[PDB]
Amino acid sequence: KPFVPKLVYFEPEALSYPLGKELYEKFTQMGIKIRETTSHNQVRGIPGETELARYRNAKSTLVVGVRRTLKFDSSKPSAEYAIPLATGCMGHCHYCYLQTTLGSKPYIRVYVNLDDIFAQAQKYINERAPEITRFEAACTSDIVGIDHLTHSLKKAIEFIGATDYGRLRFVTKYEHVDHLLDARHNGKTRFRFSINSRYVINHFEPGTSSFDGRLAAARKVAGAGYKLGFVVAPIYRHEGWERGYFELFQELARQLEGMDLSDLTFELIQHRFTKPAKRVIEQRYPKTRLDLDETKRKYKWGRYGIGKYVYRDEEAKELEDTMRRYIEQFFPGAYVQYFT
Ligand SMILES: C[C@@]1(Cc2cn([C@H]3C[C@H](O)[C@@H](CO)O3)c(=O)[nH]c2=O)CN([C@H]2C[C@H](O)[C@@H](CO)O2)C(=O)NC1=O
Ligand SMILES: C[Se@@+](CC[C@H](N)C(=O)O)C[C@H]1O[C@@H](n2cnc3c(N)ncnc32)[C@H](O)[C@@H]1O
Ligand code: SF4
Repeated sequence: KPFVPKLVYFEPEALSYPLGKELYEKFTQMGIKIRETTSHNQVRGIPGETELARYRNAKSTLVVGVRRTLKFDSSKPSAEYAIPLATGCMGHCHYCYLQTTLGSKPYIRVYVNLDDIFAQAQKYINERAPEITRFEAACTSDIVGIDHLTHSLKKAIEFIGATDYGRLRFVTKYEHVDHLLDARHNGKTRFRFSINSRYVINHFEPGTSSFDGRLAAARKVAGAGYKLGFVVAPIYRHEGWERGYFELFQELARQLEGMDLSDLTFELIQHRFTKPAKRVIEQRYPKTRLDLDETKRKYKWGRYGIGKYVYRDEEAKELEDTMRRYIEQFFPGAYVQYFT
């Protein structure tokens, strides 16, 4: 069940890097169909005679390229910067914000020029030191879910672990963490899992690991000394959400029974969606029960980007207050980093 692509593209230039060569050798040996692409920013001939088909097939397609944009995006509130190791995901979460963010590039891209990327990360760390600089590695991908193929995240973990002022963090819905358990993280990596109510997981998170799988993985990473965290997102006011999210934290507490949870973090994100995201979702997941009724939402206008629908302030406050109380009840001492 670990992700393996059905189609792989290589940029010619990727072959000049160790990871490029390694991946080319691996995938040719596996007998996977391999193609050449002139830029990972434009891949041709992904199969499908319809949009939804090419979309589905794109999500089983890997592209091995070189990161040419070495300026890092901001990644608040998670981190100062997004470290670009991969883009895209094999998951099919109905609400996924990547459907607008990566609308046109739904294939999984991994970058092979780690030397360049880690060098630039160090430059950012240097520019702010002795202030701590955090990097988010899962801004635009499930980096953990694909990493068994590349070990790029493992390399990033060990790179950051060697710095004084750098810290790393990422979040996943995948359980395939075994190759990361012996990484020399040096306590500078927060390993997070996305969790949610039974309703949201069962109806909206196909193609991801089960809740039990995520928690089995969470026990493994805490066992290996990683700082642990959870991202409760998207917080979605389904019928019976109040008891739905109560049952989440109750089951969470039961699944972490007898563990050191002295440095446990929670991050809380309410469901959000853009106007372009709606009609996109409607034809990528035509039978979803996801509610995208804008009349049940308030519009938050954009600053540098486009705006989005979130819950009205009072309903958003109810969610925040309720999650905080459950976290206080079941995980005393645990730190809620933000609600948004
Ligand atoms: C995993 C994330 C990473 C992240 C992504 N992003 C970007 C990536 C993408 O371009 C966009 C999607 O709205 O959000 C961001 O600005 N800040 C982040 O912290 C996900 N997010 C989302 C939530 C919201 O859409 C946006 C800002 O809160 O980031 C978050 O707040 N916490 C995280 O830890
Ligand atoms: C883009 Se997700 C990338 C990392 C990894 N593949 C993962 O799924 O955890 C980052 C987080 O944001 C949430 N999230 C995704 N879409 C939305 C959304 N529309 N509203 C509100 N939240 C949304 C997801 O549940 C994740 O907790
Ligand atoms: S696992 Fe994360 S990035 Fe992948 S489809 Fe789901 S929400 Fe989107």
